[PDB]
Amino acid sequence: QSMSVKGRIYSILKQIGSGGSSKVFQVLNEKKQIYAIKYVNLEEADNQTLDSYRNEIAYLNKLQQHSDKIIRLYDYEITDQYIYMVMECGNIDLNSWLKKKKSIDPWERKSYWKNMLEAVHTIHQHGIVHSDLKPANFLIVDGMLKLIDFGIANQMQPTVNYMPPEAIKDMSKISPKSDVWSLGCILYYMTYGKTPFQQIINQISKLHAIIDPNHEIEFPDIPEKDLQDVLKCCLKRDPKQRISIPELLAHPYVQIQ
Ligand SMILES: CCOc1cc(-c2nncn2C)ccc1Nc1ncc2cc(C)nc(NCC(C)(C)C)c2n1
Repeated sequence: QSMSVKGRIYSILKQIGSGGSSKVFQVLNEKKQIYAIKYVNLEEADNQTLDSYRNEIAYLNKLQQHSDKIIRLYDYEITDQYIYMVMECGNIDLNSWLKKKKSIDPWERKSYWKNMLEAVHTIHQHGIVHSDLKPANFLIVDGMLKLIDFGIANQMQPTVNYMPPEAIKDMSKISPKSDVWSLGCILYYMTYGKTPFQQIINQISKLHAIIDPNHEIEFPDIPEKDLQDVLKCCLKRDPKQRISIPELLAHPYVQIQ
């Protein structure tokens, strides 16, 4: 019902999600201001998993200054038993919002796409490749999309649909082009209401369809135009032929209108 971080006291209202050892809570400080606290239990954690939480917290701190499209971290407490992270509170995650919302506005979709690109470009500049991008990694904070995690530490829950073909074939990798494919799948969902390989239920057959070059991804005609070109450029199976993020930021879809 109550917890202490550094010196400040916070009162728990409700739980948002869990990730094995991790937990996210909606809190309030002494001045009745809303915040989000991530609690990580380290009692069962090993030397490899401990260093992965140490690495993601360090990058979250450094990248605060570099972009406003990355979640805000205010303070943290790290001991041998736990981790407490005082972060900003979002309205909803992108996945929970996408499932509830039927039709999406084209001006809202265009705005969200630019936000995702800005956030993923920042981590790439610092040599980070997420490699597990999905809508749940993005948070809606006052009509703006912010990136929650960097994929260094372990994931959380409140799918193989966003996996690039090169990851499956690698059984010396990978490149920032892998995140471009995953981002493309999120945009394809915001455009057609389904992921490029959602139709296949059998996971063995679905994985074969992603790597198969003869398998043609469906691109139905829509009033937009530059949007259809982005989708075809992001969803290219060859990463060397796939579009880059600096190129995407200069594309007519992102710059014109
Ligand atoms: C006050 C409203 O709070 C939320 C309600 C919903 C939600 N609405 N319907 C369903 N859900 C889950 C979703 C998100 C938030 N805000 C939030 N803020 C800050 C957050 C920080 C972190 C590190 N992880 C969150 N979330 C984890 C998840 C993606 C795994 C959920 C965070 N979540």
